[PDB]
Amino acid sequence: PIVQNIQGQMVHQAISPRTLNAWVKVVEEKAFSPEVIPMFSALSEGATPQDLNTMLNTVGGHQAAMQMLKETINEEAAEWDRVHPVHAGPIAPGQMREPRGSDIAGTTSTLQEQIGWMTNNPPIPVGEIYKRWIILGLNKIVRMYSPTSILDIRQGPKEPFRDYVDRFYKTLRAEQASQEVKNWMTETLLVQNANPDCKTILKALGPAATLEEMMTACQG
Amino acid sequence: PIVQNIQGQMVHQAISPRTLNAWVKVVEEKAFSPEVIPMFSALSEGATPQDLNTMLNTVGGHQAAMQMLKETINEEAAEWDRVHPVHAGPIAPGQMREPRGSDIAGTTSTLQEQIGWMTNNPPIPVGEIYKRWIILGLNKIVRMYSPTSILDIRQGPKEPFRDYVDRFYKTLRAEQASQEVKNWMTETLLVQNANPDCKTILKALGPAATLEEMMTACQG
Amino acid sequence: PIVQNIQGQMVHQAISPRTLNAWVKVVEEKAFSPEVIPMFSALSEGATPQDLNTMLNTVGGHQAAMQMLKETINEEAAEWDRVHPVHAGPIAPGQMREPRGSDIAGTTSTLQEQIGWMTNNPPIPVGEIYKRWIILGLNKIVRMYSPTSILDIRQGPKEPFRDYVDRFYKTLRAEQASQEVKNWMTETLLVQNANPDCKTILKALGPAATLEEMMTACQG
Amino acid sequence: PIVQNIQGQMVHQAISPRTLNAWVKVVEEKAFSPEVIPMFSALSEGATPQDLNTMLNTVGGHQAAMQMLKETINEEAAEWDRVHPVHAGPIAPGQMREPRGSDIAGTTSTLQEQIGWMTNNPPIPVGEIYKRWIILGLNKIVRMYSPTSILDIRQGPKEPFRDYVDRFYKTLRAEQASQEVKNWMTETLLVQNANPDCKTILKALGPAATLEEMMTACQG
Amino acid sequence: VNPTVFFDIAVDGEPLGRVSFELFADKVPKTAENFRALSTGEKGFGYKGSCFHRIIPGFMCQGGDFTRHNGTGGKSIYGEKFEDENFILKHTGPGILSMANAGPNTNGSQFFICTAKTEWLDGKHVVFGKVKEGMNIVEAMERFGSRNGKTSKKITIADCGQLE
Repeated sequence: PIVQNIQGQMVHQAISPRTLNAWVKVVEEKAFSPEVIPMFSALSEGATPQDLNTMLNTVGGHQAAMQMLKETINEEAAEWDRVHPVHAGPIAPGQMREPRGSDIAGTTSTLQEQIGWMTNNPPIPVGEIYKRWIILGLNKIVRMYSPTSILDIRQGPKEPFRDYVDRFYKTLRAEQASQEVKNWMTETLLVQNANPDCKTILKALGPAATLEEMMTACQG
Repeated sequence: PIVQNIQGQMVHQAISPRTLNAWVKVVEEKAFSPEVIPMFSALSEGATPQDLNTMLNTVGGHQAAMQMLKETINEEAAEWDRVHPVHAGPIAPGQMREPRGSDIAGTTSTLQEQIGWMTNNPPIPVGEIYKRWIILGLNKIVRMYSPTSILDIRQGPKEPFRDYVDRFYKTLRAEQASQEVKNWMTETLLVQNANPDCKTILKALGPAATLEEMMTACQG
Repeated sequence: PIVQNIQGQMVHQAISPRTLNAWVKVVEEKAFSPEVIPMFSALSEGATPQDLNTMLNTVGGHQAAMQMLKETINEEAAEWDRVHPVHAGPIAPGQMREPRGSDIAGTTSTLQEQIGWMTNNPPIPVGEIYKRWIILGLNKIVRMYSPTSILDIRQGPKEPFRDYVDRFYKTLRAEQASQEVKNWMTETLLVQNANPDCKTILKALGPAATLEEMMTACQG
Repeated sequence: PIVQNIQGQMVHQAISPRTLNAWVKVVEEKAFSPEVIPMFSALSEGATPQDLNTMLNTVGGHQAAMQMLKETINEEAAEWDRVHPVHAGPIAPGQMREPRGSDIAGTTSTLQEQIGWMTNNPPIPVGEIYKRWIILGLNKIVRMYSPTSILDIRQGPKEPFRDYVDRFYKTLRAEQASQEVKNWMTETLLVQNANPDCKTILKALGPAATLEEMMTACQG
Repeated sequence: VNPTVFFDIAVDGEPLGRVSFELFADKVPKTAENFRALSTGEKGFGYKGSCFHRIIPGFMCQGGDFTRHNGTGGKSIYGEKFEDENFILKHTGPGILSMANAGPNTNGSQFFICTAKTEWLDGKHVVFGKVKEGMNIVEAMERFGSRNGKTSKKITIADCGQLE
């Protein structure tokens, strides 16, 4: 990953081993959970496409998820090539030619070309684009690893309200269908699936009730 | 977070992965306890709002608490908007605009805008304000996670005075109240809930006896 | 309602008995279904607040819905008076005094004053404002008449897919929670609640399937 | 809909309630017959897109068919945008508005913009385009509402040729195909599916006989 | 084809002059319709009797807050706020009429008239019109403002409407 110097310029730097070790440990120990995407985005800030291909190929096990991510990256690369077509004619003296959909992934380009693309004038953020693609792939992976749907949630007669709302918000953050639909769900499905006693205790506060009073009602 | 860089010019330094791993570990073992608020304030000194959002997203599990924190951040943002109105219009070339209620929470404010608001002269204390909001939320959460109330703390027949006073002060610290109320609460509850023999032993010392004398009374 | 003349100017015109008869008949025959708001907006184009108070008072039966509409109009008028305070003192000769919320409603003002407001220079659209308020009230009323919730929809083993989707879209148009939430619902809940045979026939087409092929699949 | 007003200046005249009542009645009484298309095209001559939206909203029931109509309108708008994108060219000396797929469908286009696009010189045929789209949708709907296929039309043992040819031509008109396919079908299918008693009579007349000859042959 | 609206300006009730604006409805139509309709007052509310609450000499004159009269309010004819229509036109010089906002997609009714070239605003405020007649009335207005915007006298839109 590139790093700034005292004079202010940046240059390539070899990837640190205890980053690869931490990533492999968090991938295996925590498997796939919604909190692997923030860790991935924090571990590889400014990483070149070669470094991201390293961090992806290094993940032993769960090869189906890695193949899903590869397929998602594949489709994303094709869309980028289709959306922008290279221009023809003479090129300006102060400017030189851009990369392709497959070269954004870094599959068919050397490291020096990635460094030149990232530190050009103006800089080209290939690393950020490939990181966005990988984050989308990881979102789809954590969507697949969801153990239930959002509608099937029904609190048991003995399961406490805390565990119910924890499971609800877990599979809701793992749903990621949208943001306003999430806002409607947290109003309707949260109040619609409570245990009858605590259900009517929550109905005593009306729809204007917030989550804090919602839980301290059923509390104790 | 930004840090004083040689010489005298603050530049943006991204959050280190080791800090994030320390935060994930302290929110894995300590979970939610009174000590987490002080640890959080020390791990995120001078952090841009993006860093605090990153540190709040990496927490795995406890989604109800994170939702309470987000809702209290929204409430504080609404109150800041109601107290500090932001006038619309073109900005001056030299100085930056006054941040709105949602520019503090790093939702719609780009990292460059936050860096500007922090390094400008005079600086805008966006980081400290967002830290105060997160600290209010964490206080709410740790006062919620209390298993029992302070009024329910009672010593067992043979439970030593050590464990009793430790548990009592732990629950009292986890509880939320003004320090002035605690001054009466201790002198009214500590001696009363003790074992009868140790109760008479502490009452023999006097009502205004300090904690160390009360301890060395029933020592052993 | 006002009507333009040959030279372009407009003057008050008595309300036609045919309009009132058609409105009362459609209210009686079609009760309170989603298709009363378009017909109401079409019947009373350019109608004065007196004409709208006529069309509302003339609705015999369903007095609870009319009381809901009156309460909604009252709240809207109070908010309008709060957001637009009226000035005191002498009024300019070329300007007529601006109406208050209770006067925008047309409850305490003469018809000539409404005509002067509507034909002033510049014209003041009291009729359009009160029509918007009545349309909001009618939206709340048709929300209240909604027989069942959107989530409780489940197709019977014999109920044809046509009747299922008819009932679904009927209560969906009667819901009117939002637009994007409706778009997400018609993707998920529509295919989630099909009869197993036709259910898997629809799943054979994948999520990319449109409604036409969705129906002709289960057709025949 | 706009109408030629004395003298020679088209002004906007809102849709009359009697037209809406006639449309609601014809949709109630005749359901979705092949003839409704002409009745709809004649009831909405020169109608602004808002009037057609009103006439499509005022329908009661058949929500599935209205959904297919809306989806086909969206598809036509999508294809229209694809067939009519802004390719770079020298700007015209005279500027006239332009109707988007969403500007034609009357979704995001205000009434004034449509009046402009219609009355401007040269006129923009937004009304006729939206009418073509709605007519395509209605053709889809009436071809879906066909109870039985045209290939299944067969005469009863004592069913008179009158009702047989009536039902056959009704289903053939509801059916969708090119005119030459219909010319082949009326010669290959009509005589074959007739009752043998009159089938011999039609065969005795000849293969290329007209409808009236066969009809007066099997008459009685 | 493109609408033209005017403002008769007043400084504490003394009439000062008329500024008239050509609204570029052929490129920014929804933005131009909102200023046109707020000037006529045809939707019930508008600019007539509102003031320029912030005038910075050599930059711009801002006004249009008819609900709170101090830059914290105003509303559009589509609701309180709407999207940034587009950024085709740029801030090229004095007389350009551009939309004020509180960040992206927050347009309401506040506008500002530039009295200088303000290229730094490009891409951040939708431009939708330019002064046609009256720029020296806009220039004279500058004298009643200050570095921070505060004006010394009340500057009002005494009357406004559509001309063509």
